[PDB]
Amino acid sequence: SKLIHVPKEDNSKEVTLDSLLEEGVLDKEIHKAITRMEFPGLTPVQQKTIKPILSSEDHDVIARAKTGTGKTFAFLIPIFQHLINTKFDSQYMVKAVIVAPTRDLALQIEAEVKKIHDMNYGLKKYACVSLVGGTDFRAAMNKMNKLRPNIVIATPGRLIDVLEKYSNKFFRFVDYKVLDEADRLLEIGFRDDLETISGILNEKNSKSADNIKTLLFSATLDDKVQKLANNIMNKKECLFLDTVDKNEPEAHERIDQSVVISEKFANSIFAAVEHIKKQIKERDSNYKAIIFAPTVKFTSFLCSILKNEFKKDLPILEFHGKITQNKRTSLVKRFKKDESGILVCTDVGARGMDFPNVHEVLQIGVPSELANYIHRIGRTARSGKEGSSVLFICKDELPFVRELEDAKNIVIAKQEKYEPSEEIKSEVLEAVTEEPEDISDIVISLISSYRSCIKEYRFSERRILPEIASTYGVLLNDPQLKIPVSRRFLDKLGLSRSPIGKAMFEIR
RNA sequence: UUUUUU
Ligand SMILES: Nc1ncnc2c1ncn2[C@@H]1O[C@H](COP(=O)(O)OP(=O)(O)NP(=O)(O)O)[C@@H](O)[C@H]1O
Ligand SMILES: [Mg+2]
Repeated sequence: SKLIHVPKEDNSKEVTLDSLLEEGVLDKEIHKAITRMEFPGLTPVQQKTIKPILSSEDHDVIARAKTGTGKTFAFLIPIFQHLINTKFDSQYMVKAVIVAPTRDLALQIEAEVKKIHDMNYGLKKYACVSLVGGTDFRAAMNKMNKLRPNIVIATPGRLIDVLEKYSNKFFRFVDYKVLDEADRLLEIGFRDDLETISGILNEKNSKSADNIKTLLFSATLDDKVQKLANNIMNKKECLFLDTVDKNEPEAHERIDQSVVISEKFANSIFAAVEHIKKQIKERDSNYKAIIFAPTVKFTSFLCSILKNEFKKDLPILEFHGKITQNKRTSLVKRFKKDESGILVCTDVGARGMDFPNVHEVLQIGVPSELANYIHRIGRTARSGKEGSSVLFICKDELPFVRELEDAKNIVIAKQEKYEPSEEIKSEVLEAVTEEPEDISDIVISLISSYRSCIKEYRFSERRILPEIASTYGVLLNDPQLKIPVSRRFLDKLGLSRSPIGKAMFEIR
């Protein structure tokens, strides 16, 4: 194929809903829906993508725009227009398939489609069904059958599951497929799923294998992502529509970034607590924050510490892949509505989730991938609002911060050191009710986590892994102590002849 | 180890 760049222009003539209506691009019914939301105007990415997506040209579209700047409606608006344009054809059939990397993000995109319905009841005829894991499969299919949706929103696993059994019934007339958070959906462990999805939709399509037009959206995207998307893009040319300069960092400039550097990984726990205590005092409990952690087990632990310190001041919500899907959904609903509170999560909540008026994003440790730094802090400072972020790390994670500068051109101006008082250590540790076995599970999860990103973030394995393991002794308040392990376990990790493993583990 | 059908 061939890539057509369309970079960020200086004084490009503003595009509005009114202008698009008069031009023939938008029908009155979708113009009225969006107009009724009382937005000041269309965001830059919306201004840039709406007509090119709807255009009669035979192209795929790639779009980059910063966090919180309205990518969702950037694709929903033209999708609706396409359904109106073709209202008399295959009306009981799926014409647009939107795919997301998490269930909660798919369900949020569905809720945004519902907001379009709620603003113009005349658009309800273009029905929508979400197909995501952790929901009753049969009930969703009853919904497919009852509503005969034109729009499907899905996570990959559940979509493949459905496609293998019912692609002929609902999916032989798909015109558009959208990968939101496209870069994530083309990493290893999603790429093969997307290629299966793409191959099934293409083989089943009633006009041809190259009918489907593909749209990719992310805050983090380059030309290299078009290469990764090669087996799933049908068209002869690809528009790259960019609202961010070539060199400009992908992080949203309105975010006030800082990093707090400790000598030990565990000390980031105490720094975080002192930070939150201070923000609750200074803001008189009017504090809405999200705090990210590396693993499910440490997220749970972190939540217990924060409930013991702060449950009296603020609700504390625990959000990760092992929370049941019903509770994930209810807590997302609550946290979107609430004025204050602390959401404690893994990267399940790093991308896409739109929680209005979060004041701060806090990170304890590193994200699951470089890019997810940009997405994490992007949970704040959304839709014109302000926001700040704090990264709590230890000295041995500093090469992560240098990689942000080298790879993504992100330079964090505010940087300071931290050392915990014995008073804060005692306060936090004495209310830890986890058993030694539990602390071991927790720290072990962090070792596996850090080990998997050593190369990506240029860590010194010899320094970072022993530091992470020594968390165990910090938390049991004896820092001579090593994690008690068996020989057959240490052989499984491949460290039985390593000095690095000798410094982390005791063979009890 | 983060997500992602069952
Ligand atoms: N034209 C607009 N004017 C003002 N607000 C808008 C507009 N379009 C969308 N929004 C709001 O902006 C918020 C963020 O939109 P969203 O589509 O989630 O951003 P995004 O670019 O997908 N962010 P991310 O997924 O984190 O990269 C939502 O609460 C929308 O209601
Ligand atoms: Mg988004």
